[PDB]
Amino acid sequence: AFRDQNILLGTTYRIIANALSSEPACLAEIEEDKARRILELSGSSSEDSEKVIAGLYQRAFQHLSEAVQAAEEEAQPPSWSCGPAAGVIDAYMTLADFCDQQLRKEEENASVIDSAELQAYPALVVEKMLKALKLNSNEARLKFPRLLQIIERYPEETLSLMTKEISSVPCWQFISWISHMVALLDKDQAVAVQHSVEEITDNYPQAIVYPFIISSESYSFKDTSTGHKNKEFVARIKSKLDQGGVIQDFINALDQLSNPELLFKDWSNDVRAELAKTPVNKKNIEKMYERMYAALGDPKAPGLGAFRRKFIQTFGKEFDKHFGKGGSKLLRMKLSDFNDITNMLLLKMNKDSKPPGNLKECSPWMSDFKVEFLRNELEIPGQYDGRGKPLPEYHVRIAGFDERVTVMASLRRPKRIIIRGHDEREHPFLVKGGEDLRQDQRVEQLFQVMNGILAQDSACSQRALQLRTYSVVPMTSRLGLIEWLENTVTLKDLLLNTMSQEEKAAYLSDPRAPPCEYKDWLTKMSGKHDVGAYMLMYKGANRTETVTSFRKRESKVPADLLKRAFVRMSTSPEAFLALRSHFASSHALICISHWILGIGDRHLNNFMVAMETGGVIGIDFGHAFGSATQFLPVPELMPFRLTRQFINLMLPMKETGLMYSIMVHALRAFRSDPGLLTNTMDVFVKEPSFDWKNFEQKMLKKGGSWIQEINVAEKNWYPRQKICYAKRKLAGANPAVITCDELLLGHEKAPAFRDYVAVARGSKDHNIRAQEPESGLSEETQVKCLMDQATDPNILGRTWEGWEPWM
Amino acid sequence: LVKWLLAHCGRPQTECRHKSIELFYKFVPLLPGNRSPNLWLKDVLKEEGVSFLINTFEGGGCGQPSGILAQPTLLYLRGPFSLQATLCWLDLLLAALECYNTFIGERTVGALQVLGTEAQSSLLKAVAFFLESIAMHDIIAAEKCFGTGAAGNRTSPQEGERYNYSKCTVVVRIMEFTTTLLNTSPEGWKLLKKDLCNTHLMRVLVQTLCEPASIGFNIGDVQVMAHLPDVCVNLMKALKMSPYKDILETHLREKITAQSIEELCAVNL
Amino acid sequence: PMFVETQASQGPVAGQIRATQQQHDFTLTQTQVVLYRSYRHGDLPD
Ligand SMILES: Nc1ncnc2c1ncn2[C@@H]1O[C@H](COP(=O)(O)OP(=O)(O)OP(=O)(O)O)[C@@H](O)[C@H]1O
Ligand SMILES: [Mg+2]
Repeated sequence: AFRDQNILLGTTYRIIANALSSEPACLAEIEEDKARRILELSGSSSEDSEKVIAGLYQRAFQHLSEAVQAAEEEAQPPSWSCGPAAGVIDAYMTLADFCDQQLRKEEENASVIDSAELQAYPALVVEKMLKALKLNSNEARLKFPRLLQIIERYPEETLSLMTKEISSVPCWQFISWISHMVALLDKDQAVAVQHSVEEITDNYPQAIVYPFIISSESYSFKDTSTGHKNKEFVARIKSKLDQGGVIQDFINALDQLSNPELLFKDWSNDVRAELAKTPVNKKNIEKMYERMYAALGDPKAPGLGAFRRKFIQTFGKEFDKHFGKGGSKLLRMKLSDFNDITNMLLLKMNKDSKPPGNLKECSPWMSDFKVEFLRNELEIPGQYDGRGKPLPEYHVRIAGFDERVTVMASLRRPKRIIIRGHDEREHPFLVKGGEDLRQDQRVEQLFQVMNGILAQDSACSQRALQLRTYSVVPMTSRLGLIEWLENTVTLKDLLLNTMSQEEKAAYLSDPRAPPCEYKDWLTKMSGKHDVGAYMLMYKGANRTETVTSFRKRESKVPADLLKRAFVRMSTSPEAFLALRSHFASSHALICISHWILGIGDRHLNNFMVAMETGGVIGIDFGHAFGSATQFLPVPELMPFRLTRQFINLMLPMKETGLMYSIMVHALRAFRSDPGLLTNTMDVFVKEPSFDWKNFEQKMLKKGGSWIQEINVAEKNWYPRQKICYAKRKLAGANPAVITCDELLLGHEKAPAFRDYVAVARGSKDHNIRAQEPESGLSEETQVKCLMDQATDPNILGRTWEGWEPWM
Repeated sequence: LVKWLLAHCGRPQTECRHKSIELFYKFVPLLPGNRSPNLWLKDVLKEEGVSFLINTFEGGGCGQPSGILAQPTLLYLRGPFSLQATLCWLDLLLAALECYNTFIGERTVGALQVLGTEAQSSLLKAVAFFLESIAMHDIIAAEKCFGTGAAGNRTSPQEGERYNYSKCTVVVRIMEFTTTLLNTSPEGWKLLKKDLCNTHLMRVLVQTLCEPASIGFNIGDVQVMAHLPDVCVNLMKALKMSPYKDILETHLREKITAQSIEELCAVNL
Repeated sequence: PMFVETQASQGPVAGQIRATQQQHDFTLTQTQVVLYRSYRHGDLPD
């Protein structure tokens, strides 16, 4: 009871101090008696606002430390359950969060007067966080990268402490964050995690093998006394993980499924970027050429299949007639001739690709996969979740691969394999080669955190609001697996399969269709036939013209298309009602979550609909934290997709019904306690693999709406503004203001920046997002502004044509 | 196809190995050469060393470097104790024993050209280790050699019975293989004196003769208790026609005598 | 998914089915030109 009293008193003092620090003038808005009471409780005498705030923070810290001290006395039950450990974990996490928010607000202001006060805070945070994690705390488990980044800024206070304290934590508490631990094995603070990494390697090698393979191709050990030790530790871990090379040949077999004419294109792109940035480098160019020719030039490959064997037999002589038998001619080659050579090669390669449909003629290893005797047992990747203690004996092991391979009809041509496990069931996966799937994995982890947050809110738990997630398992920097969603089709396919023959023919071929009429209108409003059409239309066309044009263009699309799609797949009215309700709920949740995370590339092919439940599933997370509004040549000004079909599906109801309530509840749940989500997003945006260089190649591998390679010569990649805008969104900022800030950060020198912000901000006559303040908005006002901005015809009439705002 | 069948003869799968041997012996005499299996195997053992046939017999069919050739004794399994890992080694030893007994027993090869050469062989070491360490004791004998520290606990009756069945099959296979070596090669008794027939084989034979239940042969089953006396008397008739008669007589007399029968049947009420 | 035809490495009337014959090159386990005909009554669904 004393511990709980101390905890509550420290919490009250912290709340008072935060209220005073957020509004220093609010002290005068209270009665002089209550203000005098606050001044007496603060213990200060200077009557200064900062003095009162510091006194209240000191009182809160004293009470929290006393509570923790009381919790560390005569509380050691042998059977640590969720009952007795509740208060201890509560005190630990309360003190840790207090000191952590103090350190965070100190790391934001350059002028630091709170120096002697915030001295023992890093070590206290580390110790209390680790002691709570030892007690199996989920809140402490989800904030481990906070310690990983604290020990980097304050090494001399927390390095040895964490090194000696983490040695008593179960190794399976770090499976969720193994990719961060294996990524800093070459840094100076590597010693703090070496024990846990080795324990995981000894106990659960399958849960560390893929992250270690991903991290091992970027290690840059220095030539110091500690660098050699780190390199020796990494070498020992690699020798202990290479049990029988089964993982290596499995990765090679999965890589045999990728189209070689796309790996060649990616290699050409990266060597092109290497051949123009700096004065031509010999070692890097020859290394890239060697790594390329090792897989596409040598017919004597270990696991070569007929698919890639034909490509090698047909294009191995060109790699000698144009390149210098290892890169000699390529090194002395000029960028202008290299472009023509690569274009001719890509033409003559894409002229005949013909991806096979049988596993025996594309990857022999998976075709004759046989469980050997007394050999290492392979395991279906993506089964080690850091939630609790894993049971490897229940994990499904690979027993064979199906012979049928389905190739998708997209740009990158991904392959769908069916892995037969020892559990006598099939597990389909999507094999995407030549693409970094780490960002998608981190986005899925953010979605898991959001689902955990929504599961604790009463208003969301009573409605079962959960984002549909799937397992993304990256194996290398150019290969990964994605869980295949069974019996699901994209939203664009669902809309197109609902149109009749005449309707589909009119939408696709008639010159009065929206796809062609929109380009004709862009030409008549700009005079150009290229991307500059939008740049000139934002300046030329006014609001009324584009609004009338968009309202006329919408009329040529069937209104109840999604409603007909839902009544065609249902038999009873109960089924249709359930399908429509589930679709609306899932779409609202996806919209609000993607606005919180800043997902922008939400066209019709990035939404999948389950043909058995009607729910919506989001995929293809390439843009995050306003990346689509900041770096695209045609900026996307909508927060999410709320086009005419979604509105007509709910008729005769309005948008202020189910979707509005779901969005309001989800936003309130996200803004209630945003500390965990903010910490996770800050860990996301500070990853070294999420720089501008990776975004460059990520956009180059698609080429959907991005301008080109050498258009954006500067970086302009602000890692702090992303989390700042995220915190502003979670604090109650106006969506239009955030959009204008992203536009100012991205397109500042563009000739249509003023028109961009004028369209994104709206007018006080028709759209209610400018009739509201720029901050302090409630959840309901924020959702109203979001629905006003996402359904604004002035914004939809200027959207990129591939986004299809009319449907 | 016959090359694949030959290469997949030493696999631990019992029924699959039997079918692979039967199909081999049925498909060889109808090759384009139209000759006996002995002539074909002799003509194929020339273009490549007999080490090929040795690695085919001992090395597993499924996994090439996974037979008893890569682990002659049970002391090479680095993992902890597990009945599934003991029975797999037992099945590998059984697959090697059956391959040897079928090839040498059908005059396809010579008993001295495949087991008395200078190439690496792990059959004799394996059978000697089995006869000296496992063939006499219960599952504890196989448990005391898988990380001897921190031995296990009591085992379920099924876990014990499957191990006993495997061991009783392996000992019968060893007896049949020795009877084949004796009945086929009159001078092949030399190489089996080093570690195969000194004392362990005679001891387990005189134990199976007197008390079969002490090895693990379950009594309540007629499908094997009507075949065990046959192989026993065949091995004894093969030993009585060999220089090993003296040691057999000594062990048999020290195991059973007339005075033993007298003291056993003295009181019968 | 359905099986896809294997890619090549490089490079007598309608409604007339075979008739039921008796010549069998394999002898039944005791425990020639092809003749055609037309569809009878009970061959296809009515
Ligand atoms: N997790 C998944 N489960 C099932 N099908 C999927 C999954 N991910 C993608 N697909 C299907 O594969 C197609 C292509 O996959 P991918 O996401 O790589 O394409 P993309 O490059 O985004 O193409 P586009 O943007 O034109 O749709 C999708 O349109 C969808 O039909
Ligand atoms: Mg997509």
